[PDB]
Amino acid sequence: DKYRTITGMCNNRRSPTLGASNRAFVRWLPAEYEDGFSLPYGWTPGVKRNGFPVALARAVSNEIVRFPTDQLTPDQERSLMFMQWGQLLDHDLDFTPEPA
Amino acid sequence: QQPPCFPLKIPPNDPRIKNQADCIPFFRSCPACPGSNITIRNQINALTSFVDASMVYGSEEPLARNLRNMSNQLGLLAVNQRFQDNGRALLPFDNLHDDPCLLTNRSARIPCFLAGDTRSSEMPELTSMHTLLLREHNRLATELKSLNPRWDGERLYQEARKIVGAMVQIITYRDYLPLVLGPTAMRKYLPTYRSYNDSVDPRIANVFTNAFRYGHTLIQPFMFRLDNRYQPMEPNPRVPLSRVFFASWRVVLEGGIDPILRGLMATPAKLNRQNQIAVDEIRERLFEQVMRIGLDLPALNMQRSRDHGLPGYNAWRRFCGLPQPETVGQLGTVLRNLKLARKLMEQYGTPNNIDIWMGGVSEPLKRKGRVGPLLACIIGTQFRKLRDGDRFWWENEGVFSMQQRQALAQISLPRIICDNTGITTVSKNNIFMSNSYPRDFVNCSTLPALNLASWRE
Amino acid sequence: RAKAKTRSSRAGLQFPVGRVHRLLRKGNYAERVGAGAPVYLAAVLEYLTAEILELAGNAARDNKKTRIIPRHLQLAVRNDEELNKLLGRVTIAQGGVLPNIQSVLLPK
Amino acid sequence: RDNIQGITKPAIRRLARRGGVKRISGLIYEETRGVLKVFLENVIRDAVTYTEHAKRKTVTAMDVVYALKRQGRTLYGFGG
Amino acid sequence: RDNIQGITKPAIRRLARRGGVKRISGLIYEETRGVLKVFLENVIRDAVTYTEHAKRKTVTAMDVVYALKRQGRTLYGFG
Amino acid sequence: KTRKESYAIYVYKVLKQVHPDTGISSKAMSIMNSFVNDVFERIAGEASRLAHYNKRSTITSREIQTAVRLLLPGELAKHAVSEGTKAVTKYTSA
Amino acid sequence: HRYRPGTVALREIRRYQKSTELLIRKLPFQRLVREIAQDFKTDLRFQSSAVMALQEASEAYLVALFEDTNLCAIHAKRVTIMPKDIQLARRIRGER
Ligand code: HEM
Repeated sequence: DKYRTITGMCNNRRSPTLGASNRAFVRWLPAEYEDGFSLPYGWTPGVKRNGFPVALARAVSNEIVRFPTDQLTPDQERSLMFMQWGQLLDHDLDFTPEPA
Repeated sequence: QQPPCFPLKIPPNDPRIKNQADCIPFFRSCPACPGSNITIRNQINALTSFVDASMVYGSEEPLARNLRNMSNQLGLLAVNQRFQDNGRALLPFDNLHDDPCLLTNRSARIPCFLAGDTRSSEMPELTSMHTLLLREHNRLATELKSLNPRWDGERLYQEARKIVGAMVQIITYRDYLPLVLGPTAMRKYLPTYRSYNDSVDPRIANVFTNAFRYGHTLIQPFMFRLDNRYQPMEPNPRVPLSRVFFASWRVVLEGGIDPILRGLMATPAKLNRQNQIAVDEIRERLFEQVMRIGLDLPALNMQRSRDHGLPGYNAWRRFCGLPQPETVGQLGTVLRNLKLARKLMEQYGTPNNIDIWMGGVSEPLKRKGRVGPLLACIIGTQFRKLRDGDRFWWENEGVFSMQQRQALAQISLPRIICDNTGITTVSKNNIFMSNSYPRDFVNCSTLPALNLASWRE
Repeated sequence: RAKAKTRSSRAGLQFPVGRVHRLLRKGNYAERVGAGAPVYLAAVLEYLTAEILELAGNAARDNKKTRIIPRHLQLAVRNDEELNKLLGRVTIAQGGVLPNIQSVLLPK
Repeated sequence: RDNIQGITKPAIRRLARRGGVKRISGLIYEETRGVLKVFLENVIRDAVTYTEHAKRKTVTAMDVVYALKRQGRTLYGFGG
Repeated sequence: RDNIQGITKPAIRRLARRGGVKRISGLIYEETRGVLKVFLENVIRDAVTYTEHAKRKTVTAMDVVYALKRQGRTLYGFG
Repeated sequence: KTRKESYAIYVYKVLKQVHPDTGISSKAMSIMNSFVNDVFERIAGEASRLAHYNKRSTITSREIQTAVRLLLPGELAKHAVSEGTKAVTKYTSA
Repeated sequence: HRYRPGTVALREIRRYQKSTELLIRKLPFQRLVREIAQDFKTDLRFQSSAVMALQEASEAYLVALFEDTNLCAIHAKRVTIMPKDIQLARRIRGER
């Protein structure tokens, strides 16, 4: 135990597999699905969420996120190293694979 | 719409996608226990939930072995055997069945690089950071071998691995997090370190993978490269971001990583405003060349939040302890904006349904911070858990000697940047804060280096 | 003569650097006062004020109020270890006390 | 001129309730009155000294604040 | 270095005898060691801050005297 | 009438920075004024003592930094120090 | 109907730990302050703020003393506070 294991195994004595790689995420809150088990919201058309229709994510991005580029305001106290280090640290922390 | 596909349906009057039959590609995540129906779906973390410099050393043993240099006894890390930037090492190449780097430009014919992560070649800036880390590890190994010649290659590799891990931890927790959370949130969620605590779960939460995408709001729409005088380097001083995705050939054949680092150090970021969330380059032209159609990064964020089955905005507001709005007026009070609250209500219908990314990036930023109260709560909690649950924390007793701690506490990003490549003029103090040339730049012939003399065995 | 700009604007502060410099000079602290001491003092004072005001505003919001009263300042100070250590021997007027009851006295 | 009895038993009981006290013995009240008189005597003596040095005849709030700060009992809200 | 055990049980017994204590429970030695460690940590931290401000590498008696005085523990006899 | 100086407008500006829609009463402003004066006097007195100990006749930013280190407890001090430095550097650039 | 002993006491504890007002009548306290100050100087005047500040300081002091007294009483395995607890708290604090 002079150095780290590559997989991060046996870091915690109580639960050696806790904190390692290729395991499930921790849910701080119970997951909500449109069927209750594994069906994402918006899978079946016409299913209302809490009495309200499920919005199209592309539509939300179109109305709310979209803004004309020509009035971009630069940050007066941050550099692009801020964004780069954020991305690098994120690539350290987590990566959720998906089937090919 | 069949598994494992969860495409994004195109709404009417879409400014870019006129054909309503077309759908943005999207694949659901890998289940934790496939083949079950009585168990709730959970996702898999493919990487170690620790700040252990795992972007370059790999998280799986076969890949970790493949990354090292086995053709010597210096314990180095393999670099590219065919290309060098002014006599300096580059990332080793990778072979894949379908390589997007080749698809970006057939004439150049440079494949994607290989590192501890498969995403290390999305843009030249990430590749530059990876190459800088690799060069730093190699230089540390060389100086440790000169310092201690009796040492074996495995010992040198492990020692440089520990040094780089502690370096990443120090830089992050000392410079990056205070500039994200701000003084109040950083002091609340990351108090003074006490000691290791095994009763703390260091596993990455599900919401964090969606709550750490705030950086999508800091992306500038252009890539900037600067010469040795921090002037616009020709050719192509500024390049659209749609043409730099997976363009690994822009690293080998376009002057190396020095102009990219120089542009990063001396360019202001983008300020997140309630009416300017994200630029159109990543919203309508993301991965334009590789994919059949451009992607929508914010829409991908909300769709992935839905796919993971994360709760709504109000659930997280209650979880963190903040007041939960219910009506239009309460939402406008919380967001300190009335137009945005009206738009959110007209698109979702209730604050309980707003996605975590939308609520997180639509909140007003903290004082001297770049995230709202909810994102600050989530991020501070996650990083406190990561620090307090890591048994190999650089400040933990026994991991490093006292003199080693004093030597490590003096490291800095500008020292590494101007020590591992050809740039001489670097920013001072917090590199993440200095973005004006030449008002806040130095020659880095004044700032001290890393004193390895405490590593004598 | 150019347009006069305050020293606190150059340092990017809200607290007055010039007034703090005058108070340091007139306060009989030392024979000479450096050029950077007022900036440092103003920055520290503004930081402490912002911290305590943020905590008090959060306490007021938790009470469904809009205006900060001394009760909220007391609740902010006494619920924070560092601020409670800084203000251990300080009384805040109309602040009240922190609600606690010893476990022995509760019915069992 | 026995105004020390103006601090009634219900007032002392309320002050004890704010301090978290559930049951109070019967002899607590005289002891509390003596303690309060001692504290007031010290503070008022210091305040009157401060007032007399200024050649004034009214005891201002700032004199009380300075007298309290002398004993190590800084008070916020009155004066500056 | 576990030098806190260098403050032995008989030494703590002597310090209690000077304080007028007649009978001593067997669990106060660890408590006394913790109390002493906390006190020493505070005073030594202040003394080292005073030393570092003067750009020195030697902790003088005046630094200790000032560190004690600023905690309301004035000590007479060392300048 | 003689002018009475106070730290009221600056405290209000900071409050508007932190909580843009939250007001403050008069007793709370008096308390904040007293707090600012108390902390100023504490730090300035410690800095003066530090200058006198080392036989110097100037109060510099190093004396203020050491006084902040001595007076403010734990994490607070660290953050305060950062803020102070962050100002002086900026003040030097302009 | 009648509540058991100690119930209204706990209700009062919860009630007076939420308020911020002053628990001593103002006129008797003002008379006491004037009587005490009579022994130092004759024909003295008081600002209203002076008497209010004295009242705030005295009430805070007494509340803190009663907290320490309650701790001392609980130490001896008791629920009532006796004068010996006040004396012990004051002696340990250094006041006597
Ligand atoms: C600057 C250019 C960037 C580009 C082109 C980019 C691109 C992408 C894309 C296409 C995804 C997958 C979308 C999805 O399915 O969720 C992704 C994932 C992600 N990105 Fe970025 N990103 C950038 C910067 C950043 C930054 C600065 C951060 C954080 C500070 C960040 C954090 C994340 C996170 C947390 C994920 C989720 C990882 C996962 O769930 O597997 N990204 N990025």
